[PDB]
Amino acid sequence: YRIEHDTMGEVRVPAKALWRAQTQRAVENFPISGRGLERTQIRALGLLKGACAQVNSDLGLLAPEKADAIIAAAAEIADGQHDDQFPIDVFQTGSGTSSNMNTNEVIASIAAKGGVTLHPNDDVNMSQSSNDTFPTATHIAATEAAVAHLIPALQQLHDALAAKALDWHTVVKSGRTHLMDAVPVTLGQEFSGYARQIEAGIERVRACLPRLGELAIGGTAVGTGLNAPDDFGVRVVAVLVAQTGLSELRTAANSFEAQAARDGLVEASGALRTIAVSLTKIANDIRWMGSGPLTGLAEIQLPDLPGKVNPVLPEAVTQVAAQVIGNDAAIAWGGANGAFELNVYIPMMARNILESFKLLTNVSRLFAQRCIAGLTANVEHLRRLAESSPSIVTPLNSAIGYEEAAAVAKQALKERKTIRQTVIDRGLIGDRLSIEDLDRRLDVLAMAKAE
Amino acid sequence: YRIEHDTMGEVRVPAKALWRAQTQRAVENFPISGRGLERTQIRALGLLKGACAQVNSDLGLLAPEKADAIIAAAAEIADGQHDDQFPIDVFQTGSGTSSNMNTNEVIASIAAKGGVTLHPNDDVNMSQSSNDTFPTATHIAATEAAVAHLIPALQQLHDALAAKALDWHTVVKSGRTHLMDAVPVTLGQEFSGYARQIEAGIERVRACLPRLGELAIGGTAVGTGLNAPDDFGVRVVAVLVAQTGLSELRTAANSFEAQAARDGLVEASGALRTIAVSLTKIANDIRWMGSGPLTGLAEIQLPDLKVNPVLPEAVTQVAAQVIGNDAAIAWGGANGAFELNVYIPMMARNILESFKLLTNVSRLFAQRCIAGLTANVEHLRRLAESSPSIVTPLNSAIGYEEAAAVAKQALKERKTIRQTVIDRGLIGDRLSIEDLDRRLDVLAMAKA
Amino acid sequence: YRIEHDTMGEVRVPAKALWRAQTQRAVENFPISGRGLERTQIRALGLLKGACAQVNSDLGLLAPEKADAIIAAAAEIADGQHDDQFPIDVFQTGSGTSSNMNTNEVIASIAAKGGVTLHPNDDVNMSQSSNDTFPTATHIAATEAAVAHLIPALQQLHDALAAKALDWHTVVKSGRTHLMDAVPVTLGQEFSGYARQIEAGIERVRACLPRLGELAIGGTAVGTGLNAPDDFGVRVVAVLVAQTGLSELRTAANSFEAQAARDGLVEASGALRTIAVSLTKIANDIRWMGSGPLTGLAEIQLPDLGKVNPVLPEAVTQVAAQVIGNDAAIAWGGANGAFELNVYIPMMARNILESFKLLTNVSRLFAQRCIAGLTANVEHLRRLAESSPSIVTPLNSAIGYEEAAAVAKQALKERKTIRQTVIDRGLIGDRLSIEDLDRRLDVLAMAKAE
Amino acid sequence: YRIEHDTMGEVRVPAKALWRAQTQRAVENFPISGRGLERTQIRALGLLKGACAQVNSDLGLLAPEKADAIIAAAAEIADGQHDDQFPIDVFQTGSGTSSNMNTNEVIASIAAKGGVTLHPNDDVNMSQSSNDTFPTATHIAATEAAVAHLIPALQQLHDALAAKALDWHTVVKSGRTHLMDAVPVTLGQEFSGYARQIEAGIERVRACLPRLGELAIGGTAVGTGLNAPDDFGVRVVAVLVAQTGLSELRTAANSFEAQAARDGLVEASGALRTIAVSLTKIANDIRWMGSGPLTGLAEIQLPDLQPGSSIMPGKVNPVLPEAVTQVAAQVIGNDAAIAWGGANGAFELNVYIPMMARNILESFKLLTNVSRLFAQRCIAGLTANVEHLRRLAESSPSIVTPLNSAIGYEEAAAVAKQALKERKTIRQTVIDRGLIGDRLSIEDLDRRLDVLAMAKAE
Ligand SMILES: COc1ccc(S(=O)(=O)N2CCCCCC2)cc1NC(=O)Cc1ccnc2ccccc12
Ligand SMILES: COc1ccc(S(=O)(=O)N2CCCCCC2)cc1NC(=O)Cc1ccnc2ccccc12
Ligand SMILES: [Mg+2]
Repeated sequence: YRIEHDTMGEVRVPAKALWRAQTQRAVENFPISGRGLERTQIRALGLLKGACAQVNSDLGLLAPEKADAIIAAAAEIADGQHDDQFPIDVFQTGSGTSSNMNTNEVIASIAAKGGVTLHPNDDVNMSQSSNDTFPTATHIAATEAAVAHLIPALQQLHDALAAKALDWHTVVKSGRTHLMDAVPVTLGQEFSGYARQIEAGIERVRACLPRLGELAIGGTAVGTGLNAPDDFGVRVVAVLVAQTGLSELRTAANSFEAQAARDGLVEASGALRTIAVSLTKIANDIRWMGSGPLTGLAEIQLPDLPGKVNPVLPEAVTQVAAQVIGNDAAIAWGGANGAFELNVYIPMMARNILESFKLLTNVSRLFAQRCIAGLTANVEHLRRLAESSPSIVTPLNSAIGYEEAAAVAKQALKERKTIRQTVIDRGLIGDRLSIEDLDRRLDVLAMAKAE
Repeated sequence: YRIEHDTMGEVRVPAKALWRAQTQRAVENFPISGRGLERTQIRALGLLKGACAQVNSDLGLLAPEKADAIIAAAAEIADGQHDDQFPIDVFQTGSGTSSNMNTNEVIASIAAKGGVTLHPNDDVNMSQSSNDTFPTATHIAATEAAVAHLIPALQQLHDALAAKALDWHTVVKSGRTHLMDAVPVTLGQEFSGYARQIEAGIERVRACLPRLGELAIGGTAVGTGLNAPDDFGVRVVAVLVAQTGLSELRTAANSFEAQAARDGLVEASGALRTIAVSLTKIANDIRWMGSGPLTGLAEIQLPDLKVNPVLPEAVTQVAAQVIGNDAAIAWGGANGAFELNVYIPMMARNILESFKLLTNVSRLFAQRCIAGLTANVEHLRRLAESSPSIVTPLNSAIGYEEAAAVAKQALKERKTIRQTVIDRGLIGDRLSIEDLDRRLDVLAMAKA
Repeated sequence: YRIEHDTMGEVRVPAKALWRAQTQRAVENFPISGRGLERTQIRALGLLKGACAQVNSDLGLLAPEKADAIIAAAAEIADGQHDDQFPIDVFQTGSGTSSNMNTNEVIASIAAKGGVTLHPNDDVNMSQSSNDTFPTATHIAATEAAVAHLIPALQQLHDALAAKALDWHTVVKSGRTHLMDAVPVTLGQEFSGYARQIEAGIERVRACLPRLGELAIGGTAVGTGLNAPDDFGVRVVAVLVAQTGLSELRTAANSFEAQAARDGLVEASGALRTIAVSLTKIANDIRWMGSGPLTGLAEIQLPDLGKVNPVLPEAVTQVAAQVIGNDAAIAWGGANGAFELNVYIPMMARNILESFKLLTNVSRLFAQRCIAGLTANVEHLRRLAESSPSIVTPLNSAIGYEEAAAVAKQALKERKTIRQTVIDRGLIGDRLSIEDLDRRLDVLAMAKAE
Repeated sequence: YRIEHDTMGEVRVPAKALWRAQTQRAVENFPISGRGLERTQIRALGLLKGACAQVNSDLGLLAPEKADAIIAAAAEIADGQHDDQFPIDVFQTGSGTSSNMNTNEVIASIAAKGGVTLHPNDDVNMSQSSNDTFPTATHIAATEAAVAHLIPALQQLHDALAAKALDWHTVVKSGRTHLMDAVPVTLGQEFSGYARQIEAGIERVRACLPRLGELAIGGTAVGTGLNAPDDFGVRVVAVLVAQTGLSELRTAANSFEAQAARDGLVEASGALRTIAVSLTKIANDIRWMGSGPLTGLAEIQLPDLQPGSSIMPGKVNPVLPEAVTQVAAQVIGNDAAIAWGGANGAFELNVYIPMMARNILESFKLLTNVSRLFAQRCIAGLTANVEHLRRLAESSPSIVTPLNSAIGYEEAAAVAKQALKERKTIRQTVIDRGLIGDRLSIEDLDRRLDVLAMAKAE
């Protein structure tokens, strides 16, 4: 160990650690979860520190030689070379002060290995506060997770569902309402519904981006911008947009709202919770369709990871959706509980919304590639059941009457025969209608209004 | 106390009741909450039945005499004349078929008084099913609630907050972070933040309208449109848009999605929940600002309705209810199966209540709390003059290094920056008292 | 349309209204939900005001003619004769002070009709504050809801599920795990599980009562009991227990915890939420078992209210969703108390009391009109169990796992029993007798029922 | 690296890995969260497999050389020696069968290093199925977390709050209702309330243990106990209780309920959620009481734990109350995910177990750790601003009521108005209006305005 210091005095730190006294106090203050910042959060903090140093350089506030050392150390952090140098718990001071200092101290220690002396606060934290930096890094990470990762994953799941919709366009089967047999549909129509739910999900994520991408940077301690250049925010956002290509990043509409609240994360979590609700419906329908092989619905076979495969990716999708619903409740609870100039639930809210992005992204790709793409339908079986259902006798009423239609339905179920065969067996052809009329009235694919 | 005849027996119905046997059976089946449809839901069922009869008449499927009687009866229901004729519990068959049949039977009874015989199913339910009607009426009610009621109420609250942000632009006070003393802000700056939260709320509601306004009508039992005209949904939506003025109403993008799921209600509830989160922070700050007046912050005075912050308490209680209703909505939303989501009556109750509560409490908060707030300007300035100061605004006068030495000694000796500058003998040609006092001015430090 | 004069001007009160000026101001201040107190709330406020007057009379603080007039008026409220005289929104001042004043005013007006002048504050609110009354009434209502109504309704459901468990003791059927076919169970064993879930639900409600029944009465404004007799709480609780028979009512263990927090409501909501979770699983299994009549599981038929929609499982799952939502609202109000008072009580009271009511009513309906009348497709269930690949494992020791796999594949392809498939493949002989085959494929023995 | 062979082909496994082909397939199948089982779950799986080997050896079903090798390997897992050998995602097959197989394979690999050959399924999984094991380990872990860790951590916080209640027995201050000035209380009475909340929290956790401690072991695939000895569950429970001292572990009341549902976890999460609600109120009151030091309430001072800002150098923040309120928010989220999974079981099996286990065990860990830190690093070192608190109580309009019987309610209200206008004590305002006369001596005023007596401290 080695001795390091802060406005509170002297602290023993691991001899080899790149962090300093404030990070070490945080390590001892918050042994709560045993988990620290994720890769995406560290990347975002590195991106922001490099952008701040660039702007401080461009305004002549920071010596070119200091700004270059910060930019080089922050690039190393952003690329993942120092992840083991971020040991602070998620459950830390609610501004994320502790992780901001962690980034500053690590950058100063990297710079010192290259013979440049940087102060963690005076130079690395120049024109910045914890109050504006940790929420900015959080919104960068969330905007990147939405745009670069979740929307493409959802687009892959949409396309896999839409491909099934087309492949199964004529795969007629009984409709089910209240779990009870109903008039015919096609598997393709049901898959077109699932596809729409995922396309609407993408629309919900895109709708939240104008507020999710709002950055607090430039507001400093309380939103007033004191101790920062009047244009710090716009210059830093411009640098981040050029480095990331995330045109969704923008300066906050109101600098006070951007620090006093995290309502953009709450809004975005609502979109993710809606996607979780959609995925639960899609996954539950698929596992029920694949149920059996004898005593279940036996409509489709899921690919193995026969018709005896356990629906393991529907189970992973429904467990992920439950987690997103829980995370969403935690996010809203933190979002509501800000006071005055600062919401002090940022580390917990960041943990939850970034996890929800990650789980939905990863499970959506797995579901698309390793379940949806490989589903096979019991086509002839589905059609036979549709042709054997009491639900399709209604179009006979005007020819044979209500009472005889009911007797046809009862006999078809009892003898396990089609409606067409039961109408013929009861001797109804000729007096009431012809074979041509029967085949028109009982065409289950036409009843599904597909071609 | 009349008697009616039904397939499994005789049904006893109150005499002034316009509902018939199916509704009476549902009354006996579901004695669960003792609460039925709200006025907004009844209105939407009447609007939908009038529009369907208008379209069936236009397509020549329904005789003009019968269509005119349904249209006139449906206009009375939509105008709130029959809010006592819908006795069925909210906790009913999950398609809302019971309430659909309730509407059909009340229209048939109204028409019989004007001397026309309508069959509840074959005439009033023509081209409709037991499954595309109640979700359509729900989305009509929810879209009307959002566009005609909630957004204007939020705009009233935004405008009241923004008016305070301007009045109090220069009312300097201490900033608080972590509940601890921080650098100065103005009361107007804080109110500008509240106003932005409500403006963003209006943006959040507007963003959900493309999906909230999707109607299932025309998809019939399973979404295929079997037993409806091919253009039923588009024609009914046009009639509803023309009669309501709600341009946000639209046909569903996908008729299967629109019946298998109620994702548009889950999305909209998310927007309402975000507004509840915003309102909680605004209401909590206002009650804390009004706290005391000896033991608290005593920053503002709330209008009296020692004043208890009763409208902040109503707002925070409403926000808790919207958070709970939002969890019920999502639970129902997730649990659809195959062609139909059977949680619609419960989802409808919860989202329509969340819209009503937010609309009503926002207008009350705006008119009876925000508009009448008074700032304790002298107290607030005394708090600003007790905030921490910084040395930066002295840099040009004493240089980076003396400033850093003022900062160090102020921290070590627990002194203000001002007193530390004086005690270090720095008042001279480089820095007068005037220049010290102008550089450290608390309203200047707030950067208004 | 009669007129009344307040401390702040003129107020019009409906003519047949028994409330007075302070209630009418609250009607004007809080037009939010359009829903006021439920009947259980109103009853409890009446019970509490009767007991307080009884105690104030016993201690010589209140003239007996006034106490008798309050006691008779509060009894009419407790009996549900004045449920239309409580017009204040649920979304009111968060102590419930407005509904407290509503009760005081209605009692004074009832007494006035009998010739007795009561001051709503000085007489009807004597020894009480604006902060210990409404939460006491809420805990009286919730405790009565739990003991008198929800536990008996859950016991009815338990007894119905248990009756079916016994009736279906030998009704063998395929088991399902992950929705896939598994080794045999009986419908009776599955119903015994549902019954246990409801019996555990009753245990959960019973376990919260020590804290649900704690009353704040006697704590006054901040919990110190200032301006009330030192023994007011134990006296009033004793009167409530003697009059109602609700032995679970008790004074609070800590008078400050009893007003600063509503943690007993949050605790009880958690028990109701667990019951909602259990009922969701029971109702979802029952509607799936009744799915069909052709393309579904077709294990059982639900009674009409093979083609009946499962309307009472839909009512039960909708109620469960409501109870989940209500539970989130309760916890949110619970967490947000400050210092000496939690000011979310009206909202918490609405949610907890609704959850009790919905679970009570739907549990009795589900027991009587769904569970009691279920019918099993007994021979169909046994045939499927006897035709499942899941039951070939007991053949392995006689014919080998490779030939057992061949039997399973052919039985499924030809829609035949495993037994018929073994005979059709000519496996009966010295390696396996017909009696040995019947013993190995005894699906009811595989279910291991009592 | 080192290759292996599965029923579906050839699997590459890391060289130092003790897991085998099935675990490697599960690693490839579920790259979802990148987080696997926690040490408490790994320990419970080890405890369970050792107990099962003990019982199978006792019934004569498993050869003693094989049982001893399983017991020795299972004790290494339960002792935390192999926490890097469980790489499968939380978000796996919903029975937890993948993690069950992980345990079997790791035990077989540990046994191989000692020259004993164990079949992961036929030996390490003997009398067990893919469905009664993981929920049993979950309930063992949750019961151990409740009894051995959470209840003691909550007792430490209770004792710290109760010690402050005693120290501040006479520290009078104004009460606050609706955030407005109220009649007097003592800081000790308020802390007595906080202590009761935590004591009630312990009562809520004990009240769930009769059902949290119920184990599914013995029920096999569907709860019937097919392919297990009839008394397997009681035998394994007897061994676990004897070895761990966890008296709360029991065989399920109904073997179907214990596999079809995870209602015991939903119940337990409700207790943890109630504790989170109580902790939120306590932590929020404490940070408000410590607010300022010049623009807030300044009722107490919290011990300084780290620099709070560089822009405002001496500013120190209520970081432990913030950690507590963030933990509480996490527990309320976790609680909603647990109830969602609990509700969604079907027929003989609830297939949300790995997700419910992650959430319930994290809630226990966060509450345990943050309770201890809050007791030791915040509550124990609080100091009260006694003279500030008393000054405000003695200046409160709320204390004029006891003057009514001497000078009348109208004159008392006049004293209140003047005192609040002129920033004086009530006592001084009474003197400054010349009311000391025939119905009120100076000692009689001091008796009526005794603010500590008005608080009515026991
Ligand atoms: C809901 O599942 C069902 C519903 C009804 C009926 S029925 O009796 O009314 N009937 C109609 C179909 C024609 C043959 C005679 C049986 C059967 C079934 N299931 C099956 O056939 C199960 C099944 C067994 C074997 N191979 C299969 C291959 C693919 C799919 C399912 C398979
Ligand atoms: C999951 O539902 C199934 C699963 C498998 C099979 S099977 O093809 O493998 N099969 C085995 C049963 C023996 C004759 C038919 C062949 C059928 C079925 N459903 C049915 O029989 C549907 C059915 C039709 C008519 N009457 C019924 C009366 C009660 C219940 C269900 C009925
Ligand atoms: Mg003060």
